Amino acid sequence: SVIKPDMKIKLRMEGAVNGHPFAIEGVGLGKPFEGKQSMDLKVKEGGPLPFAYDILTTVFNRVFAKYPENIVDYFKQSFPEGYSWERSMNYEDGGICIATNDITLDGDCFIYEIRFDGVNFPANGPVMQKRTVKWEPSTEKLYVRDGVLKGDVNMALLLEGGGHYRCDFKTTYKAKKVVQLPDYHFVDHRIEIKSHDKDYNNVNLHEHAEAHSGL
Amino acid sequence: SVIKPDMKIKLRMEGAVNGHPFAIEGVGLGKPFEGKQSMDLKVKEGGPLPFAYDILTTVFNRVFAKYPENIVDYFKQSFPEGYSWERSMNYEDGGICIATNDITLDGDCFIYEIRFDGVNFPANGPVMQKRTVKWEPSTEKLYVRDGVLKGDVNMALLLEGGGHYRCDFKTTYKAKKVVQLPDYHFVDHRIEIKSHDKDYNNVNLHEHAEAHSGLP
Amino acid sequence: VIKPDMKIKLRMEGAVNGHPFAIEGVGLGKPFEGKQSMDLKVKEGGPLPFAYDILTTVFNRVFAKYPENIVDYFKQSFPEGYSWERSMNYEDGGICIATNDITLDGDCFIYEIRFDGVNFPANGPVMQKRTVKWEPSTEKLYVRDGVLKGDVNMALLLEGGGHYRCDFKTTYKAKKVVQLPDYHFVDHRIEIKSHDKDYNNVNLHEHAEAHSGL
Amino acid sequence: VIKPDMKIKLRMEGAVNGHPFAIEGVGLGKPFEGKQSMDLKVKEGGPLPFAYDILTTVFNRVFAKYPENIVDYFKQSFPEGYSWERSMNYEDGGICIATNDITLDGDCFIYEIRFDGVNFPANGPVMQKRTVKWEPSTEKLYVRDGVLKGDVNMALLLEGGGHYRCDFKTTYKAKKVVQLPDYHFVDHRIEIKSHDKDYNNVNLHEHAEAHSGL
Repeated sequence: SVIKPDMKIKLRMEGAVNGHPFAIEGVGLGKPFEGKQSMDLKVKEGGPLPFAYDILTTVFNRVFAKYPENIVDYFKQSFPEGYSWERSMNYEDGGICIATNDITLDGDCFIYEIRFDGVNFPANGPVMQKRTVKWEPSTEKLYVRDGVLKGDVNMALLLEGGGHYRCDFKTTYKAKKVVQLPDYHFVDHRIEIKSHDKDYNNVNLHEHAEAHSGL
Repeated sequence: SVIKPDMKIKLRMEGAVNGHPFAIEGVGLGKPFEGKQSMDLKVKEGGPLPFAYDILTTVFNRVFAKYPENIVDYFKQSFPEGYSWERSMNYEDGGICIATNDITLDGDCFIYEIRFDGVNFPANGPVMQKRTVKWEPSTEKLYVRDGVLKGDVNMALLLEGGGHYRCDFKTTYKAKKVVQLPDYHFVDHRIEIKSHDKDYNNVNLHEHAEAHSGLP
Repeated sequence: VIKPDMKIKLRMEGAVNGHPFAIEGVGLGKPFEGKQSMDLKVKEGGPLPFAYDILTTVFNRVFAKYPENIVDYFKQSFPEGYSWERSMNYEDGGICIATNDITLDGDCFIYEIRFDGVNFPANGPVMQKRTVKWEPSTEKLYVRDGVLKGDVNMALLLEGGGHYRCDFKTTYKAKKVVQLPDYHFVDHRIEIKSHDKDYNNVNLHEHAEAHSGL
Repeated sequence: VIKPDMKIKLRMEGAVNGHPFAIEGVGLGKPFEGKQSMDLKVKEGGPLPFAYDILTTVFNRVFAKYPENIVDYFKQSFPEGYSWERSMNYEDGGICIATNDITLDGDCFIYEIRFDGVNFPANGPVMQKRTVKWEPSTEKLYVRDGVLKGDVNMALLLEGGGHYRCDFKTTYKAKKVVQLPDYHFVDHRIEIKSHDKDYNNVNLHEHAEAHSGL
C-alpha cells in the first residue's frame, strides 16, 4: 500500500524560542515497519541557535514505529490522506514548548509542515546554557480520547556532569479520515543525535521505535 | 519624557491554534498613566476564527497600568528602549497557549511584534466550540526572578450558562536595558470586548489596569 | 449566629515528608472586621524540621470582611458551619494538601485540621527553613459544581530577597444549603507576629477583605 | 538478606475529601520475581465512598525483577529499609499524596502508610466509583540530590471505555547508603483479583520488572 517498506522524508520547521525566530529544513528516510529512521537537518534562518538543540529533536512521525499485529496502528491506516499532531512539552523548571507538524504524503515521501514555539526558559537553565547531552530513551503511553489518539510520555535530558532535566510530553494525534482506533498501548522510543557541527547548523538525527502492551 | 498622556498602538499578530494559522493586525490608543487603552483589531488571515477570540485578548502592554508613586515602574522605565515579554497560558482542560510580544516605540506610538500559539484544545472544549463569554477582572502578582520581572495571575473565562473556565498565566517581562527592579506588587486587571461582528473579524478591545501594594 | 467578637480552638494532625507532628491552638477574631489572631503550640514532632510558614494559611474565610453587595458563603453556613480542602503546589515539586472541618460551639469556632506534604527537596527553602513570610495575596473565588472554589497565587520571600511560588486550590463546602455567590476576590494578609526560637509557640495574625472587580 | 519468599504486613491511615479511613493488610511475594499479593481489610471509614483503585499503587519496589546490569536501590537498602513519598495528580484536579515507611522483621516487610487525597469532584470517576482498573505502565527512575525519583504516566480505564490520567511523582529514600543506579525503567501491572461489595475485603496482585529500554 501507500506505506512502503522504505520511504523518504521532507520537512521544514519554522519557530521561535523566547522570542527569537529560526527555521530548519531537513531530508531523511526510514522503514515504517522496522520503526527506524534518520535525517539531516540544516539551520536555514536565525543561526546559530542560542539554545539546546535537543529541545527540537522529538519534533523532527509515529508512522515510524514498529507495530505488532495485535495492535491497531492508527498512524499507517491514516494514509494516503495522512494525519497531524499537537504537542505540549512542559519543563520542570517552567520552560514550555508548543509544536505542530502536519503530515502529508507525496508519492513515496512524507512531507512535514512543522511549527515550534518555546517560552519562559531561564537564561541560567540547561536549555539556554546548552548543557544538554541527550534525551533518555522513553516509553510513550497512548490512549483514545474523544475519537482521536492521545500520546503522553515522561522525558528526561541527562545533563553535563550527570543529573537529569525532566519534561512531560502531551501529544495529540488526529487522522484526516476515519481509521480503526486502537486500545490502550505503549511505544518505546530511542532518539539520538549521531553527529553535528560546532554550532549545530548541520545535525544528523536517528530515532528507533517499537510498540507493545502490558507485562 | 518619553511616555506621554496619550499614545498610539500598532500591532501585528501572527500565530496558530490546533495547527490553524491566522493573522490579526490591530490599531488603538490609550492613557499610559491612567491605565486605559482601546483598540480595534481586524482578522487579516485565517478568518473566520474557529476558536474563542477571548484567548487572544490579553495578548493584545503593562505600560498601560496606573502605577502608584511608591512602586517602581518596570515598564514605563524601559522606553525609549522598550521591553519584551513571554507568556504561558495553561487551561484547566489541557489547552496550552504560548505567546510573545516585542514592544518598541515610534514617537508616541507603541509597536507590537506578537506571536501566538496554542495547542491541545479539546475539540468539544469551551474554546474550540466558542462558548466563552469573557474574562473576569483579575489581580496579577509581579515578582523579581533572575534580574527580570515575573507576573502570574489566576484567570477565568465566564462561560455562557455560568460557571467558569480557569487558566493560569505565567509571564516574564524583560526590559531592553537596565531599569530599577520593584519589590513585590500587584496589578488589578479588567479587559473586555466592547463590540465585534458575529465571528469577530472586527473587534473593539478595552483594558484598565491599576497596580497597588498589598492590602494593609 | 456570628457575633462581632469570636474565639477559636483547633488541632492539627499531619506529616511532612513522612515525619509526623501535631499542633493545637487558641485565639480570637472579628468576623466582620476580617481580622484574627491566635497562639499555636507544637504538641508532637517538635522541634519542627521545616519552615512553619507552610502551615500558617491552614490555621477560615469567615474572618474576611465582606461588603454588602457580595454573597458571603461563609458567614451564612453557620451554625452548621462548613469544611474545606486545599492543594498547595510549590514550584520545586513540594506538595501539601490540607483539610479543615469547622464547627461552632457557643462563640467558639472549632477546627479539625489535617496537614500532609511530600517531595520537599532536602535543600529547598522549606526543609532548610529559609522562608521569611508569605506576601499578601488576592484569592479568586468562583462557584463550581455547586460549591465554592478559591485559587490564589501565593509567594514566600526567602532569606536575602527572592521569592518561592506556590499555587493554592481550595474547595469550600457549606454543611447546609446557602446562597452561592458570584465571581469575587479576597485580599489576604497573613503574618507571624511572634514566635520563640524553634516555633514551638507562635502568635499568628490575618486580615482579609472581599471585593469585586477593579 | 532478602529471601525468595517474603511476607508483608501493613496499615494505611488516610483521608479523602476530608473523610478518614484505615485499612489493614497482610501478604507475600517473590522479590526476585517481582510478584506479590495481599489481602486488604477496611478497618475504618467503611463503606469507602470513593474508588478503591486510587489506593492500590500505595499498597514496595523491592518486589520488582531487576536484571543484573542495573543497580537495585531497593534490595541493597535492607535490612535498614527505606521510605518513599509520592504525589499523584489526576487530570480533573483531584490530588493524592502518600508516604510509606518500610521496615523488615525477619522475612516480613512492615509498612506504615499514610494517604491523603483532596479536591476529587463529587461527580467525578473517583467519587462516583466509575473506575475499572489501572493500566499497565512503565516507571522512569533517575537520581536527584542523592536519592531515587520515579515518575509514571498512569491511567485508570473507566466504565464505558476511555481513560482517566494520573501523574505519579515518587521519591525513594534509602535508610542507609546504597549505590545509585543510572536512568532506567520498571514496567508495572497491578490488579485487584477479588473483592466484596463495599471493597471491605480486597485481594491485590502486582507484577514488575526493571529494564534499560531498547
